[PDB]
Amino acid sequence: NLRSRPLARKKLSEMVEEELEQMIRRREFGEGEQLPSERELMAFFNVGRPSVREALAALKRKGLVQINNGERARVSRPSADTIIGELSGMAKDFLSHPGGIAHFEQLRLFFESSLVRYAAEHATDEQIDLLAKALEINSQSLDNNAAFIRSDVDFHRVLAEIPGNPIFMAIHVALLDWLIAARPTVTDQALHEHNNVSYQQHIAIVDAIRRHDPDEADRALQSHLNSV
Amino acid sequence: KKLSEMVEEELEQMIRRREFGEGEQLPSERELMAFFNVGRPSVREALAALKRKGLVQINNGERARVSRPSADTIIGELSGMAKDFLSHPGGIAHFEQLRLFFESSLVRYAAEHATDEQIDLLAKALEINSQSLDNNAAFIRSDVDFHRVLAEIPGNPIFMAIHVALLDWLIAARPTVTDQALHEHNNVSYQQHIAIVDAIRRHDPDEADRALQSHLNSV
DNA sequence: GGTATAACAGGTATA
DNA sequence: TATACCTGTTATACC
Repeated sequence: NLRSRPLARKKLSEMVEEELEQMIRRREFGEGEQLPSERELMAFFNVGRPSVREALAALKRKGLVQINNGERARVSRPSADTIIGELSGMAKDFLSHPGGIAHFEQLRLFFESSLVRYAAEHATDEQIDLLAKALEINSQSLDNNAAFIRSDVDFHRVLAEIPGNPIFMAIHVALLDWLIAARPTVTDQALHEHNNVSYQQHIAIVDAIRRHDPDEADRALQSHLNSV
Repeated sequence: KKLSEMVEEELEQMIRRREFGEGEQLPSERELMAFFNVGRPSVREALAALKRKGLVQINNGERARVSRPSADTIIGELSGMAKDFLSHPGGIAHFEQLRLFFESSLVRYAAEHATDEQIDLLAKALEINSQSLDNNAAFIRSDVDFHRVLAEIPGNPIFMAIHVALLDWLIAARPTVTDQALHEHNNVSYQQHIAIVDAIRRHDPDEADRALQSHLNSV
């Protein structure tokens, strides 16, 4: 450890991991694979090989580096996706106990209402083409299977991408994944009429956005979320 | 892929299914490894990940246990997230903007189902909120209590958790606080809350949203 | 004596 | 072709 300090009983792995943390915080490395390999650091610190592996693995969990296969660690910063990855541990309890299912629906409804209100209020002359091509590519009836579902979720994503906030897209993807993960026994009984109703509601929504009237858009969105 | 994450999620869902309660009820990890056809460092990495999460307790050579409280992981995630500040100077305001997208989803709900049982509660809350006198201690406590009783109107435990999380996040983020400017800030805040509760009584969510937007713009 | 923690080499998919 | 991930082995201090 370049300082002659064993620290065996007090877990010497903490010493090397905090030394690596300090060396990274000292702005002595770049943003990629500037850090050496495992054997180089092992020989430089006169320690074991599995210790450095555990250190890096713990560091990745803490959200500091990233490794894939046959490449050194790439130092980065913990973004919004890292927080969502570290979370979701208690999400199973919510779907386990009877409640919470309506709470997630209410949260999603509030989020979508807020974002559609912001989009209708800050409606520029360029984002109209995005929603136009979205409703155009989601207008034809060619595949009544899962293609319409992915088209609808892509339309929702491009609608949520209007503000331009990295945390917004992250939480949107997280909520959509947590919602589609709790859809058991999906059957194709009345999904075609559901697709037609969704198309009509999207047409009404874009018409209300063009006319600058969030009331009708909010009513159509509430009706769509109540019809499920 | 990586075996580690597989057995990690397996033991996570096992401890979530309430298969083992308090104490050292887990079997020997050697025969677990022999049955799962995994490696020794994988189990050590899984235990280290669980210790970093804050669910098990390993000191010397004893076995792991369960952890019912969840306050350690909260401050852990707080310290881990409150770091991305020097990268984006104004992007933090985006996070503040997120708070907007939350509060605008609250003042427009009082006119939905609140009839009289919540009106008395918010009135008796704002009574003490206005009776408060201290600028740094009483006014901040009154403001957070008003925000809590506002978030508790729909009756949702997730909303309260999100609100307190945003509160502690902004508290850890903002490093400098004022006293003279905060006085007029909370003054205008409760002056606008008066109009907010007036519009709530009159069943007009537009005026409440406008007052909230003006309060957020006043900073 | 059981416990975790320590060290080493060897075979193989992959960029 | 060079890389790291996974699997093989044994030695040692403490309760």
